Amino acid sequence: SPTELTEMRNDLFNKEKARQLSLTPRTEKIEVKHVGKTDPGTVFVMNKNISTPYSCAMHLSEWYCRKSILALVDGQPWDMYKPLTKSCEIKFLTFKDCDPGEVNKAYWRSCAMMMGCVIERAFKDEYMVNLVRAPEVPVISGAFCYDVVLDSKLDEWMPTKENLRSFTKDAHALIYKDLPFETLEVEAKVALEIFQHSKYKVDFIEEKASQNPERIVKLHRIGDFIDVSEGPLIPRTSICFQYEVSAVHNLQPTQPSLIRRFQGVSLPVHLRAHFTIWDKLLERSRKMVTE
Amino acid sequence: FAMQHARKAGLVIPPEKSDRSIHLACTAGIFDAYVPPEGTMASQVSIRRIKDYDANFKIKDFPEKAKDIFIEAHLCLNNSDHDRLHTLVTEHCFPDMTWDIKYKTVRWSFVESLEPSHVVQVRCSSMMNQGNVYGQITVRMHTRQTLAIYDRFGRLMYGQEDVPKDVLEYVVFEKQLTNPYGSWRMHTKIVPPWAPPKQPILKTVMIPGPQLKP
Amino acid sequence: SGTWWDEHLSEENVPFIKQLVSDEDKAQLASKLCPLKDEPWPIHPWEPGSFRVGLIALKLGMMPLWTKDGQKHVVTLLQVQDCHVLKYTSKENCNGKMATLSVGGKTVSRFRKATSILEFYRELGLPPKQ
Amino acid sequence: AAPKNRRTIEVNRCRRRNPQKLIKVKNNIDVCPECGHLKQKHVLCAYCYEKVCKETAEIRRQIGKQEGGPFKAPTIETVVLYTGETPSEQDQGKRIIERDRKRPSWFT
Amino acid sequence: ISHGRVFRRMGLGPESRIHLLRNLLTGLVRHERIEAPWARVDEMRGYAEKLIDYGKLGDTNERAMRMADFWLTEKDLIPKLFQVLAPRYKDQTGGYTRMLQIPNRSLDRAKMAVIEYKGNCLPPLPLPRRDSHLTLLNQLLQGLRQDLRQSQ
Amino acid sequence: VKKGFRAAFRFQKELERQRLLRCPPPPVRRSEKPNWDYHAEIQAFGHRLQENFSLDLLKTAFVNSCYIKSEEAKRQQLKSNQELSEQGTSFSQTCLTQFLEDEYPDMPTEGIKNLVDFLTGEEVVCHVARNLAVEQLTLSEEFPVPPAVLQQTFFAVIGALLQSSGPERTALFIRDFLITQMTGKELFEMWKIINPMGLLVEELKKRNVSAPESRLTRQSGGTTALPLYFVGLYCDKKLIAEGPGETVLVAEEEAARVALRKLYGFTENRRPWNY
Amino acid sequence: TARGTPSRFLASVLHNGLGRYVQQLQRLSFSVSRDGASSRGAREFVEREVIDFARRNPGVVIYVNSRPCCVPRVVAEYLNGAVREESIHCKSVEEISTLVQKLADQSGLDVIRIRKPFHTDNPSIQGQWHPFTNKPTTFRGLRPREVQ
Amino acid sequence: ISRKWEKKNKIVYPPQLPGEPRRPAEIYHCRRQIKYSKDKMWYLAKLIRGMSIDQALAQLEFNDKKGAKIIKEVLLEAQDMAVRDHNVEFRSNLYIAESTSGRGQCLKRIRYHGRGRFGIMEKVYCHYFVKLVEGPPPPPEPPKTAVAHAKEYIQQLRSRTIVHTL
RNA sequence: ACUGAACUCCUCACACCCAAUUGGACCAAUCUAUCACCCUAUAGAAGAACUAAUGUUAGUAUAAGUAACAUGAAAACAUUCU
Ligand SMILES: [Mg+2]
Ligand SMILES: [Mg+2]
Ligand SMILES: [Mg+2]
Ligand SMILES: [Mg+2]
Ligand SMILES: [Mg+2]
Ligand SMILES: [Mg+2]
Ligand SMILES: [Mg+2]
Ligand SMILES: [Mg+2]
Ligand SMILES: [Mg+2]
Ligand SMILES: [Mg+2]
Ligand SMILES: [Mg+2]
Ligand SMILES: [Mg+2]
Ligand SMILES: [Mg+2]
Ligand SMILES: [Zn+2]
Repeated sequence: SPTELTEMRNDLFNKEKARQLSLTPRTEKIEVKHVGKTDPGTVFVMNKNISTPYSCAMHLSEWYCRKSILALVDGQPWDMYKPLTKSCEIKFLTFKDCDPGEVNKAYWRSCAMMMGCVIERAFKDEYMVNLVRAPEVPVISGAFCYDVVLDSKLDEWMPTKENLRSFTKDAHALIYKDLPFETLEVEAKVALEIFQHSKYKVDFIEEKASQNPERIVKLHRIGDFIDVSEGPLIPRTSICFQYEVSAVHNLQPTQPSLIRRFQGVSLPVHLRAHFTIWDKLLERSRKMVTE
Repeated sequence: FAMQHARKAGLVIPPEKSDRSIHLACTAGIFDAYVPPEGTMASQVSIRRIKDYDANFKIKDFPEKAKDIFIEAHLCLNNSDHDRLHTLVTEHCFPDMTWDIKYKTVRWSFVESLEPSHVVQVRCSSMMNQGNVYGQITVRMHTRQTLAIYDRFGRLMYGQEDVPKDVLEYVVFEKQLTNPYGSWRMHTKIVPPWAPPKQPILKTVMIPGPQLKP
Repeated sequence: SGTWWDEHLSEENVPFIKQLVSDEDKAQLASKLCPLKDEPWPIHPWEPGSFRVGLIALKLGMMPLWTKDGQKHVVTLLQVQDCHVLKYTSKENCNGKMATLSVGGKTVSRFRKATSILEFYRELGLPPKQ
Repeated sequence: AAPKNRRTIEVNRCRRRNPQKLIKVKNNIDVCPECGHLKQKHVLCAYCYEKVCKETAEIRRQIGKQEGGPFKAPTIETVVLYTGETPSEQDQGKRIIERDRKRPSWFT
Repeated sequence: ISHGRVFRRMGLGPESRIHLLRNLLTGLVRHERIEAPWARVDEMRGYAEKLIDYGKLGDTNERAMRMADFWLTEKDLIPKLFQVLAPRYKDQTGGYTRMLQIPNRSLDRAKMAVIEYKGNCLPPLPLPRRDSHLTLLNQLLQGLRQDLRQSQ
Repeated sequence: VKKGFRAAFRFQKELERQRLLRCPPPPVRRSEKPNWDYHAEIQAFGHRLQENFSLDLLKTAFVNSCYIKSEEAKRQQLKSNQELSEQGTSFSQTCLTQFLEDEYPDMPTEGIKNLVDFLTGEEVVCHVARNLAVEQLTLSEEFPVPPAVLQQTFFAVIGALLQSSGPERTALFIRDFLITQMTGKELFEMWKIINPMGLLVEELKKRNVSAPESRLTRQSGGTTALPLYFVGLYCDKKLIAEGPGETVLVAEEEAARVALRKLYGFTENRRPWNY
Repeated sequence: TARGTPSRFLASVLHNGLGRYVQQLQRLSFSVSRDGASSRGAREFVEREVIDFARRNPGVVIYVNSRPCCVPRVVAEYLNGAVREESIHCKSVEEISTLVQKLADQSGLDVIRIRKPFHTDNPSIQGQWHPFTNKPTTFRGLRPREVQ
Repeated sequence: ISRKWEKKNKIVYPPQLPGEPRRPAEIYHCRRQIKYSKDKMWYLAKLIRGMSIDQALAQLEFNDKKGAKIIKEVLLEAQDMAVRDHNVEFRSNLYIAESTSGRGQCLKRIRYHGRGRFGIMEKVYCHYFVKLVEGPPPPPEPPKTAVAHAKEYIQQLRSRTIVHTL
């Protein structure tokens, strides 16, 4: 069953993380030094596998907890709920910085992530889904995409406007629950055993395992739903204020494998948009992405 | 700043002179610290000097009462019986032992003794201490105990009551010989640097950097 | 919280918002100049007892007037910028004494308006009004 | 005019507790990236403003001792110089004043 | 009632309002910076603007000389005015001064505002800087700008 | 200070009274509280409820197995009541089922036993025993005593009563006390059910009649937010039951409940229990 | 006062009427003293009537402290545990006898206002009144002014 | 006088078991004999009650008042107090629960009115009390919706019964 | 024909609805005499009982957080200006 398959993945993910923090020793300590233009000189005595940068920011001030989306660990981004495993340097960054591009790219992956969640959970339940991935696109794309393939009986049919509006209110319900992105570092042998059915996720994991020398891959869970991402993601779902799907298009090799790909646009709470400027961004996202 | 403020404030006084003198029961600090390794004639004189003040005094049985006083003095910290602890513990050893445990309880059980407690050295004071003398004994102790401190609201600060762990300490005792009612009481610890640090605390902390003004 | 549009954008993009939104207004107004090319409603001639819809104007000042007899008459000026129609009702959804239309004043900024009122104008096609 | 009945506590309590007499909470605060503390949007950073004010006072102290009294204001431009700097060809004609400190990054 | 009145009231009459204003910008010209209440400096802006605008005419204008002679009682900054400030904005036409609000005074809790001429010598204040262009919203707005440039 | 101490005395009684109401201590056994004699209390208790038999059987019933664990534990640092409670609850179940089925032959064995399990439950038996001072005589480890332990002691008293007096006197005891608590609550208050109309059609097929149809007889406030329907169940164009309700479904299931009461003979207007 | 005092609906302790009646007074705890002139009523009451009171009521249990007390007291708790103490200070033997008798008579529930002077467990026979009891039905089941 | 508020910190609860709900550590702190009227800062106490501390630091320090300087210095000195010697993990993940004010030891003087009459002038000193509790703050109870209105009224019509009858 | 009272009757208990004024039955708290001893008894004595005097003293509210009061301006806080 597709429902029992979902809890089957969530159980194994609980088996995997339980092995992680049970394997790591207890009462471990690490001295992480703060770096940045604001409040320098501080160093936090933190744990190795239960502490997180969000906990570090909460020791400092909740103003950063509300504004921090990622952190730089020795010159590379980091997920706010992923535990730092050694003494290092840390710096939180926000949307309004000199180079917030890595924060946008994480948001681009984040908003691209749970778009796949709501659409394949919304299905009209007898139909199946064989989703592929969340394709990476630059900031200038103007919209976040997500490829998908579907049965052949509804190949000619495309989702209508009321079907789009159904996904939007569902996505609005997901963010209202304030779902946090629970991440985990897993092995390729493990991740393939979670997605052993969907072939498109299988070869995607071998692709990531081939790119990685040690074949270790990171994984992010959206509540019951799970999916892979190339880069880090935003801490919470609630920080994306307005969020909706623009249009749908379908790519020439259709019959061997149909390439459907939805498209939307959104932005955070820290900079909310007005009705007028938001409207011209819709018809921008309704168009097709060339890539 | 005390003397300078007294000048500027104008609270002039003469030196406090009186026939009465403040009588102590323990010398502050120590006379000679045993530098432990990485793992004598003066001792026998100090041993037999204690015998000149109290002929009924032994050395072979001292490590027994030392460990006996150790476990019961710490059991008093659990019960929080300050009266018995004061007669069993010096006035220099009391604040460093009983200050930080305020606003919290403590649990300390004794499992066993791996090795027997052994005297390391014996030192002694001069006559120029308020017309009194004070002797000191050092004893190494290698045992296994449990420690679990709970704060005001009953959540463990660190340590678990079930697991014991090995520990090594060099306890320091001292006694007032001028009067006869003096008894051996814990004074201080050497806390050498080469020894390893204890278990960390499960909670995480920070430090505020230098508050830079404009 | 509560914020505005001009906060979170760059200085080089602010003129882009201004000229684009203004061109959108001019394009909407230019398209709705000729309602005859679109579909109009049935027209009927005036009859006794009938009425005619009024309008909204803009007073810009006063000035004098003179007649053939040389007599002076003070007279105001009333200017009409856009003044488009907004809604139609039946005398029976309204359930009133008489049917009703709605008329707008002058076009203003689309930024200082309400979302429910703004989307009402979008499906209507014209810019907002005072 | 004078009262006629003691105002009860329940009507006195209602008067001072009504929403307008209470102060209105404002969602109009954000973090200052420069100093790191908070600042109202239309207001400047109080910390960095005090940093600029006290430093400018020290520059005002410098030109004061150089001018040496009132009614000694010249009729030419002036440029501040810090340690590790020489006069440029542009400001060679402009007035210059010495100062013993390191160039702050916030200052151009 | 008051409708269309651009001027406002400062103190104990027309004698008072301009005279304390006169002492205010008189100190502004030498420091090129001043902190003061919001309403007071809000009036001084127009006075300072017209002051330097007629200062461009130069010391040869006997009219403007008598004006600046009245506006400034120290008599030392009037040569500094025509010789320094007028060349400073001989090319620049309007918007000479920058005005931003600052926190309230310590004791009376009155709103305050800072003034300073542009291109000053002393270090600037921490002005409120517009958000970076590298933000996603600015990039989205930068996106369709090429789309409209590509279409047209 | 003004002279006198009588006023100050009664004020201290008022102070400790307020200190009692503010921070009262936890309750304890009546044995811990003063003015208590163990042997005299069970004797006086036995005379209260009109029962007379050997104290060896009484003490064995009140004594639990848990107190013996603490008794020997404190002794280092006699007879349980399992047999008495076993025979007690055994006779009670057979006797309660006997009087209930003799009075209501139409009730099935399933539902009639669930009612017996309810009356012999924890909340009912302990409430009767709590209001009969059995808690004061029973002795256990923890206070307040658990309901299961108190339930075991109650049936243990029934067992000792059975061995001494007889079934007829034990029958009179459990009959009088327990049924009087049953007078208040109707059937479906303690014996909840699912698909009542489904159970109704099942019962009617056992009684060899046709499948009835639900029909609203009277209506009020249908479009109003307070709907009201009088649904009646007819078979062969003859009615059996009528039930009000909020909606048609609530009125239908209520009318199904109304028929089940009169079918099994548990109507509110039935013959009360004779004595 | 009714509004200042709590209230209750009338009810008995576990329906003591149908089955065997049980004296719902559990215990009496007398507090007398070997001295104190006020205790003459209680002590003479202990001599004569408390004996016969126990013979009359084998169910109830009695305790006597007989300790020094400036004022004699009598404490009485019932099966429900409701404790009720009354002062017998300077009272005659006849009053105490009537007082202990009514204590034996009453039950274990606090004396307060009663919402009503009776209580019925099955008040409804022939069906309680609803608005549609005393009006007829309509042919074909039709509301007024309805065609179909 | 009375100084129970300082004694409220001296209590010590017993040790808690492993398998039980984690208790939120409370902590008390106050300031004595401040120069500010009792009803004035009670407005400030009405503001801060029911939010987070760091969000509360923002409001009063921008609030153009004298009391805010007096009730902010008591706040963050309770913040660093709670972490140094009361075992509080996060200096920010906590919420104030009880913030009130009260009269203090006042001082009477005379104000000189016209025509020889005198007016007793009372100088006001006050005591300000604040309670902190760890964990996040509770959310505000939203207004009861129409469903709550409907069910409460139907429950009223279902709970009512005949009176003065059998 | 009904509604309809502190009238009347009914079950139980009854000294228990007049100003001023007159006669009676009790009694709070207190000291002493003598008992008593987690606070009481029998007698005597009295500075022997306060919802009220534009009452006395003290404390605190209402009016009210109202009426009313205040620092000429700038800055290096040296000086300058009105
Ligand atoms: Mg004025
Ligand atoms: Mg007064
Ligand atoms: Mg009568
Ligand atoms: Mg008269
Ligand atoms: Mg009396
Ligand atoms: Mg008197
Ligand atoms: Mg009085
Ligand atoms: Mg008067
Ligand atoms: Mg009057
Ligand atoms: Mg009076
Ligand atoms: Mg007024
Ligand atoms: Mg005024
Ligand atoms: Mg004045
Ligand atoms: Zn800053």
